[PDB]
Amino acid sequence: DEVARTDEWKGAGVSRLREVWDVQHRVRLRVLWYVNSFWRSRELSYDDHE
Amino acid sequence: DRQPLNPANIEARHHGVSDVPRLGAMDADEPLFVDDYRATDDEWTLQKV
Amino acid sequence: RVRKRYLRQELRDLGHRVQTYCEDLEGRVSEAEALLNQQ
Amino acid sequence: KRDEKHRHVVNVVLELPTEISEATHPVLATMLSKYTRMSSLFNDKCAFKLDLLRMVAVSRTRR
Amino acid sequence: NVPSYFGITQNDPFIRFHTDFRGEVVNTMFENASTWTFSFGIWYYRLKRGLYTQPRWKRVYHLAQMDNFSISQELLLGVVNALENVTVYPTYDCVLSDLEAAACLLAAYGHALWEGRDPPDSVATVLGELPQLLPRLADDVSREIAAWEGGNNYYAYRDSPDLRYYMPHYHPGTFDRHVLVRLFHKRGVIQHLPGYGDDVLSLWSRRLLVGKLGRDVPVFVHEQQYLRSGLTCLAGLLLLWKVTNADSVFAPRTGKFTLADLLGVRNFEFLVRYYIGPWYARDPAVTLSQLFPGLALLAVTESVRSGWDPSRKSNPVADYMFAQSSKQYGDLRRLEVHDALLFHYEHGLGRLLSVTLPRHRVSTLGSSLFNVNDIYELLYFLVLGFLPSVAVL
Amino acid sequence: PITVLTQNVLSALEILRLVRLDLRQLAQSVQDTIQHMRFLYLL
Amino acid sequence: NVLSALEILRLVRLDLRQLAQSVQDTIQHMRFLYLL
Repeated sequence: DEVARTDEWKGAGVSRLREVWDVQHRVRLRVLWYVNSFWRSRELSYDDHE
Repeated sequence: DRQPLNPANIEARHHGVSDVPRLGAMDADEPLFVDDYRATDDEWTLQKV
Repeated sequence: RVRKRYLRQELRDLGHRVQTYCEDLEGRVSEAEALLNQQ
Repeated sequence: KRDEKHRHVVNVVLELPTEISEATHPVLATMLSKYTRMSSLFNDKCAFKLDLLRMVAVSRTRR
Repeated sequence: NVPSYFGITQNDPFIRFHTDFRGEVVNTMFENASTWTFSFGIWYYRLKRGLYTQPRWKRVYHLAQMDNFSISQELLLGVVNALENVTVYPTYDCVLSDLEAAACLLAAYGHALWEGRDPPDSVATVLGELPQLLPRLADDVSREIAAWEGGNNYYAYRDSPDLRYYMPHYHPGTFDRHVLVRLFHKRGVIQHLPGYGDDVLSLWSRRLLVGKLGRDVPVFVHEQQYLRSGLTCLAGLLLLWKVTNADSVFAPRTGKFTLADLLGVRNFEFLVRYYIGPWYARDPAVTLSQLFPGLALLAVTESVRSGWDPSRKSNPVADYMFAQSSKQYGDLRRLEVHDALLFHYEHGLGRLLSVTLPRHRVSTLGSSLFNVNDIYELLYFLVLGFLPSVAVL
Repeated sequence: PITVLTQNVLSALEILRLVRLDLRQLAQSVQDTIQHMRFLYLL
Repeated sequence: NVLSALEILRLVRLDLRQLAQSVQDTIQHMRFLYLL
């Protein structure tokens, strides 16, 4: 029998926990990253030209 | 000054060595200079007493 | 205020990177000295 | 030339009397290199004067 | 079916060469024929004398003798690379080239004249028709110069003194007092420019670049750096057409420099046949500096002579060469010197075209700085960027 | 059939050549960051 | 000989220490001067 997405989501878990401030540094919040997110599988490109 | 001090805003004093940029900043407010010691709970209570 | 904060963070980051590179080069030089002097 | 910079920072910033000079004060000679690289704050002479005082003090301590 | 031959003048048939024509002709000249007696201009000689003293750099430049009247190939190739790199910025890829922007700018004005002719859907037709369309623009520019009131540079951009970067929109008023944009919004070519004290241009650009750029055709009016590039290109193009048509190349030769010493209809039409169409076909990224390096050199020299400073002995070409040749110069620093050289070049061209008789100005400058004597030598220098000459004095 | 002393010398020379390259890398990175900051924040 | 190489490498270590300390002091100085 097959495995549910929720089971592998739970078992894979997280590995990140980072604090991010807003541009004007008024408010701080935390970002969680899950190692099983579909975000991983995409072919993503990133650049921050000045 | 305006916002809670983050660890980046807290600076350690350097005694026994030249520290002229700190002496220049004496009148400033944003960076706080500390003595590298921390008060234990017991002496904190005694000081409050 | 915003630009000062960002520039301060960048300057501190670069000050950390220069220390890391300096320690790497120092370790390489020390290993070269150790190998050349006493194998 | 480091001579002009040293003379400036000794006679204008530190305002020291002629009786004391770089030759006569090893602590001042050691401190001159550090002070020269900090061309700003020269309008705030008190910082440099106090730093020289505390360097002399740490020089005289028994350690 | 890309041709490998080009014709500078009608004196000789289309000379054939394989690839990379600048380097090809440079090494062919410096190998097949003796160069130790050949000479560039006196300005090249004073630059050589100034650059010889540096010990590290003279090894690259191969300036063995100061008293020698000849110049090594390395310095020439470095200068030509510097003047070619002035118009193209590799850091950000240019979606639109300056030739395309200028072509759109002129085709928008001539849409009424294009209406009588069959409607074209490609730039390949406007490139052919440009030598006929542009004289009307030149006449209109002269009329507006005589009409509009207010170093007499009518083509100078009124940029803020603090900025030294070509990329942005721009500061309001930079395009102010520049006569051509006055004509363009008087004739409706540019309906409104933000910061001023679908347009026909947009439709023309879409029609002539939907194939190359796909659906996404940026609007020129908002992305106004394309206006600056195309405007500079158009000014240079009209000035070069005037120079080429001023005197025929069939005039008797007065200088010893000839194509034999190198190899051992309308005057602009020969240039249009190959330099415009085939060069676009092989690479759409060609700019003005690729076709006319000599124009860039003379404009830079004019700006240096006038004493103008964009920020307000220094050779901006030399500074740029030191920039790419040395790793000490950063990316943004090399871009700063790049934009400073661009500023110098555009100021020089604006000063040139603000003269009533640019023919005398360019002839005198070529005679005193690059050994240019007549129209044949001027055309060869404009195409190549340099003018070798046998030293007999 | 050379001795291990020459081999150690050659390996040391290779390491020092790598250090020489890394010095230029450091200079380039410092210049790039300097100009990045100057463009963005100092203005 | 190896002794000259050892002395030169010791000088290299000293100069690396000096450069790192100087750069940290300089950035700290400008941070306290202008960035406040």
